Amino acid sequence: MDIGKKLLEAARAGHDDSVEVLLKKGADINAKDNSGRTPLHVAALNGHLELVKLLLEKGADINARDMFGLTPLHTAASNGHLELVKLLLEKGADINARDEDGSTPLHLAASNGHLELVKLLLEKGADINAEDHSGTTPLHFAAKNGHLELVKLLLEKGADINASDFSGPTPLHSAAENGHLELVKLLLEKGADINARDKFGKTPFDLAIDNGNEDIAEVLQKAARSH
Amino acid sequence: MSMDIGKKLLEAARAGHDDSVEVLLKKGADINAKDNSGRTPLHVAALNGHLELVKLLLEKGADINARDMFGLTPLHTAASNGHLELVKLLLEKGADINARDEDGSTPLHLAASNGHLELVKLLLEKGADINAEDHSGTTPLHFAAKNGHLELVKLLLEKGADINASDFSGPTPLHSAAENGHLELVKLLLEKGADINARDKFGKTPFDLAIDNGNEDIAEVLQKAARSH
Repeated sequence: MDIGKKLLEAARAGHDDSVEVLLKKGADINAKDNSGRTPLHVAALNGHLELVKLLLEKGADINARDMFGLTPLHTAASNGHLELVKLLLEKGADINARDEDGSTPLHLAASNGHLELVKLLLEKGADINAEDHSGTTPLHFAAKNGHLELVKLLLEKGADINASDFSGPTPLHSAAENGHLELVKLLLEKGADINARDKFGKTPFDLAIDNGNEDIAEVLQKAARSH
Repeated sequence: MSMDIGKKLLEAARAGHDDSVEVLLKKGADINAKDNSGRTPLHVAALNGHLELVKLLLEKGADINARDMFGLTPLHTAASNGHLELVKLLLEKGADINARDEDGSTPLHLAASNGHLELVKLLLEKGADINAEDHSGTTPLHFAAKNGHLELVKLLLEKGADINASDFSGPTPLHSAAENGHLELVKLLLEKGADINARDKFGKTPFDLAIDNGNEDIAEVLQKAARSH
């Protein structure tokens, strides 16, 4: 009889009484379903605050990751559960945790227009200009999804209004990528930007590595250290 | 038997047979006849570096700025193929030095891509835009660096090429707001100083995205912002 599965279902449907019973029967409090979600994840999802208090006190992992790298805090913030987010932060949740796509809880809360929840996150030290793996910030999602007041807040709190993620490759990118060593040295001496990011957010150094250009990568690495 | 004389003129010009070209022109072949790719005798002659044949074509009134199917001018193809004396002649007879083909490439783009140093020197001397962007936002320096032409890159940098040229960017919040028809958000972003000239990954402005999505009110607001300046 799979009691971990029963624990997960009870946690999701918010049956505190069944959760108590199953945990007493030795159910794994950090049992993971097929998507890697723990009882804490699914309880956080449906805003079951008291159940989350019980799970945390009984040893649930606050920073557990599902297969997408989402923490319970991600899910609570995404679904606009303010008090639940307060609780998670008080119990040691990582406010700048990033999922598989590089999204922070602030990203998700901004995307869904949860104004007060965003206020709380910023108060508790959320990075307002955090970029996901696509180089996009919470302000991008708030503007894209038409959350006007939320955009006002982000701008008031110092979000970059012209945040534009990455750029196209610079000449140093091209030279590094195509293994032109002497060209790379010339570009560096003439002041090319070693920190430039191409359309995937990559530096000339990353591209040198991707293409197996050991000598170029060393020269670029040396440049990085000098600064 | 049958043989179109314009096609004979094109074949002769491509193979560099000045004597056949002279005869065909006297017999009334169209000096600006185009092949199936839109190339004129001037194009195909510039391609194979037939200088005297290009001189004859020009003196007999060839269209120096004719365009092939790719929007390439004779100057484009002479520059790309590194025919320096031929490029001199074309420029002297009025070729547009900053002409752009279908992809937004200028003659300097193509000469730089192939590392034709003295040819690039000449183009710059005659006023080529060293920081010209093609439709991808790419500059001549990009192509020289990418294709590994060291001395060309040295020259371009000497002549003021932007060493950190990076074309376009990802979309700004103003882009997203305009693309998704959020008018009040657009108005707010503008008053708070959003950049109306910002270009997204395809080089488009927020105004372009507004038109693309049929958001007229937003496009009008962005237009008023642009005109304001």
